[PDB]
Order: sequence, then structure tokens, then C-alpha cells
Amino acid sequence: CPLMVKVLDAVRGSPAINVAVHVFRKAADDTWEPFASGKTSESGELHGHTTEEEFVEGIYKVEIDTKSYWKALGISPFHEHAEVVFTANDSGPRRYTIAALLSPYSYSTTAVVTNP
Amino acid sequence: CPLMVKVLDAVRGSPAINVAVHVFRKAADDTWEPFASGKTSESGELHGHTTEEEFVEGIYKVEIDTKSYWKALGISPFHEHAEVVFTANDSGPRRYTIAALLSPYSYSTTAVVTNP
Amino acid sequence: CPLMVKVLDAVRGSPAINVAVHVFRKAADDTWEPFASGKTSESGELHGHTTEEEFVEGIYKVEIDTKSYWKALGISPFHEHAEVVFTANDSGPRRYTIAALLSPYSYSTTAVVTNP
Amino acid sequence: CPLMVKVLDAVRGSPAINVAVHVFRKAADDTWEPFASGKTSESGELHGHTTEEEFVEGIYKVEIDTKSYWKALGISPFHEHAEVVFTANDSGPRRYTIAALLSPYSYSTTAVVTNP
Repeated sequence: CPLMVKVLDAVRGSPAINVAVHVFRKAADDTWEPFASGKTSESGELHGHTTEEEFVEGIYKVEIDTKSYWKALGISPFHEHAEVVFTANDSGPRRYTIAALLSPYSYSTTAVVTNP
Repeated sequence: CPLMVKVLDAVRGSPAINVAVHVFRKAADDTWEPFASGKTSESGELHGHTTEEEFVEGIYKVEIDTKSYWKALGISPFHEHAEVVFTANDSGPRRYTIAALLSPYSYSTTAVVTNP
Repeated sequence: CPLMVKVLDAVRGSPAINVAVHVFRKAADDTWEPFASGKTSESGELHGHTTEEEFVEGIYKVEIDTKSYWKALGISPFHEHAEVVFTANDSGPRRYTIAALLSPYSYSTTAVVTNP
Repeated sequence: CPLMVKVLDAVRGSPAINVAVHVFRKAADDTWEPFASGKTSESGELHGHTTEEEFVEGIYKVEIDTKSYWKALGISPFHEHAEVVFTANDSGPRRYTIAALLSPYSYSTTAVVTNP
């Protein structure tokens, strides 16, 4: 799976488990088309069964449901979710790891792109 | 102004100047209505000329045109833009500063929420 | 003051107030001589009452007492403190802002370096 | 190896390879005693042959030679190095992953602590 998402909790110093993640790809008509979704595992990693074949060039959006994550822990956070929008595979197939680091009023997101 | 945006550049160690920023209010019909927009100043700040009265409770989106910023500096960026979505003024009007620190393959965002 | 420190709290969405900060100059004998110190203000800033003349080129260390800050808020922290080491004024006197954004298990630091 | 260090480059969106890392443990007399050192691999991960046995409770320091990393890529960075100081194993053995994300004028460091 050439698209991996990893989410960490900066308050607890742990993977952020059970976090809902939705992935969309921008379609010809400018709308977001559903692409993949899942929940993070005990390692904070998203369970993607995406193939290299269907992962074509385009603009992708990864939406991480951070608000429900914090709410379940009793915390009322600032952000509704964390969104990451990026062009993928514009110069050939790559493997992408989108990392998100979560705090109640702050998040950071980083991408590592490798050419296998 | 109850809603300020500040953008910093982690590569140059400076404010991010002349970056386009668009703010939207979510409308009843889950659609994003324009709310404020501009280019960041030499201090990396976006004016915000909105008043407390029009800045009612609701879900706001702040969209930062990070891709144009990096292209103008000649560095290849990962993200299409940086989008921050949050609920404002629940528990009453505060001053919000949305701060964003930019790198080509990473960004972080934090809210500094202060009660006057 | 050519050297300012600003500290933000990612959990509360606010400046980090009353945080101890110590600044040192490296001495010829690779030893850290005290240079400035204080507690951050309500805006999360450390006064810095040093003058341009005493703020000569050299390697400076900024030590932020993050562990006491988190203990005062009742949250278990990871780090003993946050230490930023940098060379200043090579290429001439600038204004330096060392900004630090704190979470219990994570911190980031950035320099906003501006030429007057 | 219950102590792992992973370093990423936020300019290139890649692991930071060949980065020197030194690890110290605070000794009885208050001085830093050398504990481990190495260079990051092609995955940005540090090659530690540390055992659970020798990794006792104490205060550890991880020093990452960020300046040499940037210099080798032609960039003159702000920081001399990135230091992470923390108490380990104070409540029993844990596995620690220290992650550092590097930009020329900024870095962030995060810890994930797991109980195996």
C-alpha cells in the first residue's frame, strides 16, 4: 500500500489509536471522490488495502478525524479535523507516508516520499 | 480584529510574506461562504478587518496558499495548500491567532486563543 | 533587545506563562556563562534586557524549563527541559526571536531572524 | 534496542541519512557519560546495539548533529545541533522512539514511549 497514514498523540507520547481517516481523490468535475477510509491501528497506522494500480496521479485529500479522537478522551479540541491535500504520482509512482502529530490546540503534518 | 493569521517560514527563519490566505464561514447548507481574504504582510500577518459582530459562532476554515509561496522561492512543495478548520466563539468571543509554520514537506498549525 | 524568546502551549492554545528561561554565551573554554534569564510574561515572552553591544557573535544556548511548566499544570511531561543552541550575529546583528511551541511529549522551536 | 532515534528532513520529505547522533547518560557526579553513538541509516534510523540491561533508569541526552547535516547539503542552518534530554525507565523499562524533524531554521522533536 503506497499510501500510509500514521497518527501520534503528543499529550500522551503514544500512537493515536482508533482515529477515523478518510481519503479522497479530486475528480474530473472538481469534486472529491471517496478513495479509501479506515481507522488507525494500535500502532497509529491506517489499514489501507490500496493498490499501486488504482493509486493513479491526481490530487488527494487525507482527512483525519481529530475532534472525535480528543472528545473520546474527554478533551474539547480546537480543530474540527486535520486535512492534508497533495498531488501524488505526478512524476511516476511513489510511496507516501503522511504523519500527523496531534495536540488539543495544535497539529503538525509531515510527508515522507520515497521512490521504491 | 478577533481573527488573526500569522505565517512563518521554517526554511528561511522569517515571516512568510505575501502569502494568500482565505477565510470561510460554514453555511447552514454545509457550504463554504467567503468571509475574509488577503496577502500576509512583511510581519507574516493577515490584516483581518472583520469586526466582533460579524465574527459569530460557527465553523471557520482558513486556507493558506502554501504552494504558491514555495514556488515563488523556487522550492518544490508537497502540499496543495494548508487548511485549518475550527469552531470559533463557542463559550464566547475570544481573540484567535491561527499560527502556521511552513516547511516544503511539513507544516504545523496552532491556535493562540486569548480572552479579552 | 536583539534576543527575544516566545513560548506557546499547544495543549491550552495559549502563551506559556511564568516559564523559566536561561540564556548562556559559550566561553572560550567551551563553558556556558550565564547571559540572561527570567520568567515568561502573560504574552509568553521573555523580557530580554540585554543590549546590542553585549550581544556579540558567539554560540548561545537558550534553556526553557518545560518540565516545571507541565508539572504546574498537572500533566506528566517527557523532557527535562527544551534546549536551543545556535550561533548568533554571524553576518552581523539581527533581531532574533526564538519561538518554542510546547506539548507534554513534543516540542518545536523556530528562529524568526529579522534584519533592522 | 529500547532506544531508537529517527530523523527526517522536512525540506526534502525524506529520511535524514548519515546524521551523527550521540547519546549520554547523567552520571553520579552530574557530568554526562557517553552511552551510545552512531550515524542514521538510509531510513533515517539510528543503529543502536543498546541492551535492555544496560539501559537503566536515569537522565539521558540525545544530541543530533543537525549543523553538519545541513552544511553537507550546502545550507547554513540556524542551530548547532538538536538536543533532547529526558528521564528514562523511572517507572520500569520502556521502549523509547525519539523522532526529530529538521528544517534549516526549525526543528521539532517528539517521543513515543511504549510498555512492551
